[PDB]
Order: sequence, then C-alpha cells, then structure tokens
Amino acid sequence: NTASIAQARKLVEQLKMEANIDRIKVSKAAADLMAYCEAHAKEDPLLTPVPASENPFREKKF
Amino acid sequence: ELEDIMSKGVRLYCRLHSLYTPVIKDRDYHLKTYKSVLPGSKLVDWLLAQGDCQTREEAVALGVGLCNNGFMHHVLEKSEFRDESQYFRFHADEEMEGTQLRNDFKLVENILAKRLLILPQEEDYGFDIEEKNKAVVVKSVQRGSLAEVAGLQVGRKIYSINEDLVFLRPFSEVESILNQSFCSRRPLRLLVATKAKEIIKIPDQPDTLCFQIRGAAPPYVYAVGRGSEAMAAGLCAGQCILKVNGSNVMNDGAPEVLEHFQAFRSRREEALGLYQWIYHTHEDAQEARASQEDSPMVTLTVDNVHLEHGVVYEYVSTAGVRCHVLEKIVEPRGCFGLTAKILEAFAANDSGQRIACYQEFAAQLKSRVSPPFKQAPLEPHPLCGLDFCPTNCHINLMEVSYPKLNPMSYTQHCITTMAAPSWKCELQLRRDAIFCQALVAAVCTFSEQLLAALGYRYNNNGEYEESSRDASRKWLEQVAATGVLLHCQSLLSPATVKEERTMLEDIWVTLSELDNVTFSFKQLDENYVANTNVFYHIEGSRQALKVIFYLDSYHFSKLPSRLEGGASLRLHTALFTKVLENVEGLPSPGSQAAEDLQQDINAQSLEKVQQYYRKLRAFYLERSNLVKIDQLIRPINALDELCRLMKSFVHPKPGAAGSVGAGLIPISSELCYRLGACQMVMCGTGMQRSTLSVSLEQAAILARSHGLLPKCIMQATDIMRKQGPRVEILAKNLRVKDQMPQGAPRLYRLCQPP
Amino acid sequence: SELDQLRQEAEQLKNQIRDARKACADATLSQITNNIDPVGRIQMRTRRTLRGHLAKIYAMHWGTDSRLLVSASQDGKLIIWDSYTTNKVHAIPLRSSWVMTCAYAPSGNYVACGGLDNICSIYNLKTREGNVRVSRELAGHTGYLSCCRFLDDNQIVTSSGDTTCALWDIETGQQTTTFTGHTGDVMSLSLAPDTRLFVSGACDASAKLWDVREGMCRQTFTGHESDINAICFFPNGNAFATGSDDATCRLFDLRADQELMTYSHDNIICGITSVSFSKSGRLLLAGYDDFNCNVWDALKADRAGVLAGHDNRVSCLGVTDDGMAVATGSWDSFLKIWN
Repeated sequence: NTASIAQARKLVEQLKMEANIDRIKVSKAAADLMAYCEAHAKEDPLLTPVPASENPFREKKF
Repeated sequence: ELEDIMSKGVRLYCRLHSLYTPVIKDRDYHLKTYKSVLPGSKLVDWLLAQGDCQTREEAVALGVGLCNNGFMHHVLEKSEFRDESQYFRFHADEEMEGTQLRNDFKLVENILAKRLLILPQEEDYGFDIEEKNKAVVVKSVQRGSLAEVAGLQVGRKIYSINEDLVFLRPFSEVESILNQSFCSRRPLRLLVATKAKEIIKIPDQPDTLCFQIRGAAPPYVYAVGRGSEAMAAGLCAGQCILKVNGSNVMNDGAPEVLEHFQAFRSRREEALGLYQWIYHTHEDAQEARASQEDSPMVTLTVDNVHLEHGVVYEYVSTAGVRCHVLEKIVEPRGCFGLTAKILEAFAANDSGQRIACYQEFAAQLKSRVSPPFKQAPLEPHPLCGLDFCPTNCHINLMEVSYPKLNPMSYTQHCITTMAAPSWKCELQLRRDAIFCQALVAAVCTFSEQLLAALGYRYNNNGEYEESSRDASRKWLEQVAATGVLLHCQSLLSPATVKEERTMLEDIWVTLSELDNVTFSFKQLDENYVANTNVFYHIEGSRQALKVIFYLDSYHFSKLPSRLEGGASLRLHTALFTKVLENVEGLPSPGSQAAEDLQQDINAQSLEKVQQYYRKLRAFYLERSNLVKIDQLIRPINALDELCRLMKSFVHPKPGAAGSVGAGLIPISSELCYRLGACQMVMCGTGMQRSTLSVSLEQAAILARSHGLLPKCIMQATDIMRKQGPRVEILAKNLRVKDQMPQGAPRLYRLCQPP
Repeated sequence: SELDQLRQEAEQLKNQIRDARKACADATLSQITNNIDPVGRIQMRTRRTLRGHLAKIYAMHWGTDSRLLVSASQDGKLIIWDSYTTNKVHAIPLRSSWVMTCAYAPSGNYVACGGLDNICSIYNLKTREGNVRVSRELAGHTGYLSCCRFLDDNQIVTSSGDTTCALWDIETGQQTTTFTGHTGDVMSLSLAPDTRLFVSGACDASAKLWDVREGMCRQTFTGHESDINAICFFPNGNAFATGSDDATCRLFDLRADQELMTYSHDNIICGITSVSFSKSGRLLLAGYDDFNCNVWDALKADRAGVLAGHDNRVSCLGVTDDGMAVATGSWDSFLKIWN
C-alpha cells in the first residue's frame, strides 16, 4: 500500500510541475513553424526538385 | 503422366534443389554468365541415374511437359526441351534472382489473433458485426451468451469466421457468410484482433468478486462468472495478470492481487458471488466441480495468453483464380494439461518410489500456465514437472481459401514444430519423460488435424479437384480403418552434436514404445470451459495407453461410425531423420556409428510407412470392391512412385551413394502428405532448421495441392521463412544458441537478394 | 481519505492543465497556414535499394555525414551501408536476435543495437584491428529495449519495456539518470537538434518531453487512442510528431503544450510504424502498415504523396541530416533510398 502511496504522491508532484510550466499561444507557435518552413523552404531537396548532378543519388560523382 | 507432371515437377524441383553438390550451379554461355541454370544433357543423365525416367525419350518427354507446364524454360527461349547441352532455367529461380515481371505470391497482412470457438445459440451466434473504419468489427455481443463465454469483446476486428478470411471481403458478403453459417448451424471458429497486453477496467462491486485469480508468479485468471461485468469488461479466463492498478504484480502472488479489490478486503475466503464459473482448462473445471460437489473501477493490464501469430498471403493460383493463405503459429492450448494428465495416469498405473513425485509434478503443471510453452532450459534445473512437456512445441497451420451461396474451398494443414525430447539432468523415469514429451505433441498434432477434418477442412488429396468435405470424410474413415500414422521428420545432426545424438536415440526408442497408443473418441460437451473443443483423458499403463478425445455434439456427429461406438484407434509412428547440413571433414567411426544409427531408424521408418501404405491400399481396395477405381488410380501411382524414391533415398544401390544429397526431407513430407499422416517436424532447438522444413513443406503443399504457380514456389518458401510467421517463436525463446545451417542446400537456405 | 483527496487534486491539476491548453488554443495550424501555397505532389522515386538482410529490417539510422546508414535485421545482423555505392561497409553479427533498435553515433565511431534481450550493446567501428567488437553491453533494463539514440559517444538514451528510458554513460557502463514517468511500454524516443530534450512515447498514448540534464519530465502530451509507435522532432526542436496505431499522426508543439495538427485520411486505417520530418519540416514522412510511406504536408495536413515500394510493412524510416534522401527500411529486407 505504501508503494501505491509513493506512486500517487510522485504523480501529484509531477502534474503540479506540469501545471506550473508556462506555454505560448498556438497562433505564435504556428507562426514560428510557418516561419521556419518559409525560411528553410529552398534548402530542402525533398520538397524542391534538386538537379541530378547536384543530388548524390542520380548523377553526382561524389 | 501429363496430368501428374505438376506433382512430379514440384517433386523434381524439391529433389534437384535439395542435394548438396548442386546440378543447377551457375554456368557461363557465350562469355555471358547465366545464374542458376541446368544443362539438358546433365538433367536427363541425372534423371536416368536417379530412376525417374527409365529412357532418354521418357526424360525428354518429361522435360517438354515441364516447359509447356511452366516449371522450367530455356534461357534464350528460342527452343523447346531437347537432349542437348543447352541451358534450361527454372522459373522459380528466375523470379527469385529477377532475371515484364509481376509478383503473384505477395503478403497481404500480418496479424495477431485468438481463436474463439462459439457454439450457435437460438436466435444467432451471440454477436453481430458492423463495418467501422473500412474493416469488420463486432457491433455488439449479447451478455451471458456463448460468444462472450468464448471471450468476444465489442470493437475487436475479426479476421476469419470458420477459416474464411473476411477482412478482404465486403461487409454484405461477410454478413451473408454469418447468417448462412447460422442457418446451417456450424460451430463458429473465429479469429479477432487481440493484442498481447490488455488494459481491462473491471468494475469493483462492493459485495463479491465475480472472478477468481490463482497462481504464484504471475497470477492468472482462474475463472470468470458468466454474464458478469468482468466478462463485459473483457476479463476472460486464463489471462495472466502482469499489473493491477499501476502496481506491478507479475512477480506477486494471488492474495497480493486480490487485495487491490474492495470486496476481497471486506470478505476474504467467501467472495465468489454464486456465478456460472467458466474456467481456463478442463482439468481446472473438473477439479473445481469435484471440489464443490459513482463506480470504482480497477484498471489492470493482463497478458493475453494463448495468442496466435498469423500472416495472410495471397497469390494467383494455377488456374487463374486468386487465392489466400493464413499461416498461424499456435502454442498448443492443451499442452500442460495433457502432460499433467499423462503424469497422473502414470502415477495411477504405478500405484512405490515415484507415484508421489509424479502427482507432485502434475500439481506443478496444473499450478500455472505462464509462458505458455516450455522454452529450452538454460540451467540444469532439478527434476521438475516442466521438463515433461514438449520443449518449444508449436503448431503451424495453413488455412487456404480459394473460390471455385458463395462457393469457396477452405482447407487447413497442421505441421507440428517441436524441439527434440531431451532429458538434460532412473532410466525408466527418463524414458517416461521422453515418452510424455513425444506423446503430448502427438496428441496435439492429431487433435489439430482431427478438428480440421471434422470441421470439413482437411484434404490430403487436393490435386484431383476434390472438395474438402468429401476429402476430410474419406480421411476420417481412412484413419478409422487403417489407423493414424505419425510422420515426424528429425532435422537434427547425430553425427555432429552429442546431445542431438542421444536425443535421436531417445526419440527412436520412444516411438518404438509409443506405437501402441490408441485414440478412442467419445462425446462429452462442457460449455463452461473457455474455448477448447476437445478434452483429453489419458488412461492405461506405460506399455499400452489410451487417450480419449471428448468432442462436441457437431464434431461427434461428423465422426465416422466405427469409432463412435468406443472403438480403439492405433497410432503407428514414423521417424524420418536427415541432417540439414553435409559433413565436411569426414569423421571417425564414433560418428560413423551415429550415421549408421540414423540410416537404421530411417530404414525402420520406411518399412513402417510402406506397411501403412499397403494397409491403405487394402482399405481403398475393399472400399472400391464394396468411377472410383478410375479416380483412385491417379493417387496410387504417384504415391508408390514416392515410395520408390523413398527406397532409393534410404537404401541406395552400390555405385551411386550420397548423390541424392538431403532430398529425403521434402519427399518424405510429400509422401506422408499424400498418405494421411500427422506431420511433426522436430529438431534440436525448434526455430531455425524446423522453420526451414516448415517453409518448404508448406510451399510444397500450396504448389502441389492448392495450385500455387511454380514461378512462385521458391518465392513462397522464402517469404514464409523470412517475412512470415515462426519468427515469433525465436522472439519468445531468444536464449538459445541456434543458427541457420550454413552447409545446407539451396532449397533449405535463405536466398540472398539479387 | 487522503489517497482520494490527492487523487481529486490530481484531477484538479489535470482539469486546469486542460483548460489552460484550451485557453492557449487561440487558433489551429490549418487556419494559420490555410493561405500558403500547397505542396501538391512529391514524386520521389527509388534511387537505391540496399538488399542484404536475411530477415525483416527493424530499425535504421543515418549518420551525420548523410552517407552511411546502419540497419538492424530481425535475425541479428547490423549492416552498415553506404547509401552512395550500395556497398555493405560493415556487417555485424549479434549475440542475440530480434533487435528492434539501432543507433548511429554522430561521430560515426559507434553503433548501438537493442532488442528483446534487454541489453543495448555498443559496437565500436573505427578500431585499430579493423574488426567490429562489442564495447559495452549496457544491461539493467528488465523489459525489451525499444529505441536507442546517441547524444554523443558517451551518452546514450535507451527506451525500454519496463516503462522507463535510461540515459547511460558508456565508459562506466551505467545509468547516469533513469526516466520513470510512463505507465506503458516505452516504444520510441527522438532527441532534439538542441540535444538537451527528447520526447519518449509509450503504449499509454502519452508522449513525455523530458529534459536530459535535470532528469525529470518537462511536459506530457496525449491525444492518441492507441500505442504511440514512433516520435520525431521538427528540425528546430520546437515541435514533435507522433505516429500511433490509431492511424493518426499528430504534430504537437512544445511551447503551446498541445496538439497543433492531426494527419489521417479515411482511406488509411493502418497503424504508423515510423515517422520523421524533412529538412525544412514541410514534409512529414510517415511509414505506415499498408506497406507504404505517405508524405504529408506538415502545415496543411494534405497527403502530398505516397511511396508504395514495399512487399511488407515499413518498420523504419529516416531522412538524412542534409535532407537529401529518405531510407524506408521495411520488413521485406529492403532499404529503399527515396529521393
């Protein structure tokens, strides 16, 4: 029973820490992720069709 | 001849690729190397040296029949088969090495399920289904019904009903399959999506507990009351409990699990609640019967014991029709109860220096079903009750369905995997231990084949457009008149491994003593056992022994009329042993004696099988004596051709010895599949060599009976061994030193990708 | 009762966390990124097919040089491949089979295997003898070891099957910190580009963002109805996506503390066995159980493309650190390098 007491108490302190942490709004979070994708959009060869001589899997000598 | 050429083509593929020094080695033509090719002159010369065709025109007629029937083809494909030194590549090797390509034998799903045998009730089976998220799940199960007695929970994705794969079928058609199965009153076997660990949020009623929890480490559900809220939450019987309410109790006992409930700490010894107790095993049920003659939720996660690991493949068959296969590996549910019954039967025969020891072992076996299979013992532990069970016993079933009211042709083939019966620890106790270890696997393979037959699934003769109903019925009267034959091919190496040599000597004397057991069926239907259909009862002595199979009303009404009157049914044995590797660095006389012992017991198995074949010929002769002979001439020449090839493998004439390689293992399996036989495959460990033989025999049965295209026979026997089932057996064991046989033939080797 | 009153204040904490997240829910990511230009079609084709395993592949991991990739077969071989020359650079037999995880150290000097033998073995590669030896067999877990990752050549975070994930140091061969906050079997982890925080997920549909230095769970994310099978961070470390057996990928934030976007199509009923992101993070690549790999637009939740090239299910998926190609290692002993 004391193991259940200790488990329940550590859950209590864990959720009070998870309640005490702070959080930004989802509009600012989505703006940050969209800004990151818009900043790194040209530097992604899976999205952007990279040339065959540039990617090492079609025509590059490496 | 020309209609038997598909059987002979699978047989010659299985005989050419399973010899050591390969005739299909890669050869260079016109300074262009050709992979896995066979010259026509060497093929014809090998056929005349083997004894397949007597003359060269017979051999080239066989070859041109093969090239028109798609087994092999000329590598340039501008020539038919002739007795030339031109290269003819097999289509299976061409598709495996990848030399317009379409894949026929593919894999359609991997599944983990649990079989639930449900007797039909008055209005329906006890449940109704629905199509939720493009699948087939249970819409509802009525409370107190036999469906929830079996353990059907709401929302589980159901895979098959009566060995028919429904998850690739439309919802109207699976509903029609259910209602026609109800109006024809079939006892419904079904497979539902059951995960390994289950979080059941049971209700805690304040007065009594509607469940029994027994065991030591872990504790298991010993019983559950019918129609209870425990059964509504999903606590079925036999489930081992790993954690209750957050607290880890897999190492804890039974009071340490019952104390978490509110009604047990109110009343301890008397909190059962007067329920209709269903149980886990029949021995637990009969022992309990002989003994008795807002809402606080408890969220506990249990381990779903007796789960079934399956893989559904599909392929275009020989005659165009698309076909499906489910290969399941199943731990035998009546393993520990079976060996417990054998040990108390041996104690009753002895009743004294070992009677109390044997009943203590039987109590140890009824005490818990935790693993639920005996893994190979790592430690030299003292004489337990556990080392009387078959080590690493598993049952590999294929249920194959192809279309031909919805006309389908289901079938169900059982192949029992087992590690060889060992005693790693007087000699009479040792012999009884290996006797029980073999006989439990014997009764489990015969039980799986017998319920497959009585469910009208078994078809040892599927080559001949024979439906599973009449094929299973003729197998039933066949096995009734002739007896049951246990073909158990050993893959162990007596020449190499000392413990495997004594394993083979022990299983040889074990089958020389086990061939006077008799399986006398009986009818006793008991609804308060969870899912089991057959209930065993072992009576008798060490020398003579009877196993009584209590079946249900349907599976006793479908039984042949001779054994319904309590008639005996003898089991004859057959031990075809062959080392999966060759012998490099030819050994001393101390290992030549082991090779001669392997040849001796292979010869005795050959004479026992031809004895059974003569008795089968006599039974078919008396059946034809009292269309039939012109339909039965076609299996009998194929099977005595297989008998001639077996005699060539076992006793070769002096002049060409060893030239067949290790081709006994496919061809003995083909012979004892054409013949009606229970086919156990054993080795020293249970995982690698055994799954090689299982994959080859299963792909051979699909290519032979069920018409798998011979382009895909090697593809099937490697997809089943790499990316199929029987890898979970390696998962659950994982503490053995088993490796794949390296000096094994190209058939019994894993193909490297191109 | 004291136990019930602390449970009631625990549900008070849960309800105030829930209404805090609903107060932070000012909009949704679909509403924010509705007006961006759509990705459309991602037509990546198989460029190489690493084919040398005799069993199901269960994990892969690239190197930070974006050239080598380690792969763990079910039978017990780690094959370290070159993705350029299609050549087995190394082949490592293991002492036990059924390894479910393999990790490539960022220095390139170490690989790590782990399976149901409850031991994470660390194999050294650049030895003077040239042979691959087992450096340390990190043992101490009781459950199966499910996902291991390298912070550097001494710190390895290993999820396990006793609801724990332990940070091990290799030179002493011990657990510097243990992370015990789960109730289910921990099925995945993924380090961040900051390499100071990581999200681990279990069968209880709870993804814990931990913190490796302080040693305690920073925050907790729910939203799934099945076992979370794979987690991967976004390339900035601010968000992470989980793929569970409920046929749903979910992109959660870390600074908004809740789910930002879900990814599910009605044609898809199969569970997700692997997830990762592109270099830009615009493409969430998810390896499903319908033998495929769908590439989702991670800002509009549209199925941008499908990669159907496997005969069995895709166990492991992974994008290079240069974002150039994605290795979709599957259970049919294939590692197709899509690009």
